[PDB]
Amino acid sequence: KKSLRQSFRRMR
Amino acid sequence: YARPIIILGPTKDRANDDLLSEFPDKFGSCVPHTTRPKREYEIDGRDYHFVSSREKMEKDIQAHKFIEAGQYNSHLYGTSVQSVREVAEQGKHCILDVSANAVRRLQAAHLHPIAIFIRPRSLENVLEINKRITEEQARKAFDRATKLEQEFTECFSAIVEGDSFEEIYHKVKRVIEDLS
Repeated sequence: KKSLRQSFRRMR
Repeated sequence: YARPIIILGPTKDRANDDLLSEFPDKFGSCVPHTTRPKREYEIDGRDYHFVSSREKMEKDIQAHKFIEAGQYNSHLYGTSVQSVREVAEQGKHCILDVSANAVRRLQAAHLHPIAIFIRPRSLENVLEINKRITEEQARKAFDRATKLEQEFTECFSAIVEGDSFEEIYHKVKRVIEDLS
């Protein structure tokens, strides 16, 4: 339910 | 108050996720900031902290309020000092995905991190503590940890080694218990 924040992990 | 954790070196991600899941009452992640406009189903303050203005957030980065920031998909993202402090003041250890550069920034913020480097003994050793990576990536990663240790050695609260990841997780676990 909490976001996976993929953008964030993906960030360089 | 609980010290934030930074694990560096091979396996950091696995170690971090394991810790989070395995002891969610002991460990937490902080809420990152983004300038990307909030999707309707998203919750401000839980999923991300959503900044109205890219100029706004650039200022805070300028103003030093963030320990880490970068751009992705044309939007800013970052970890604020304040969002780390909220976790840590929750009595929880804040699991951080950040560069070793962030540690000087954390020290500087009075937030006294626990910084753990995972030191591979050999190229081959990397492959034995990591199942799912290729030989080329193992190479790229051994050289990586070397350059990291050369530069950042003085920042490490501790350094662990091991034959198996399991051994290492155990070691990382001890170190954390020892500092509290």
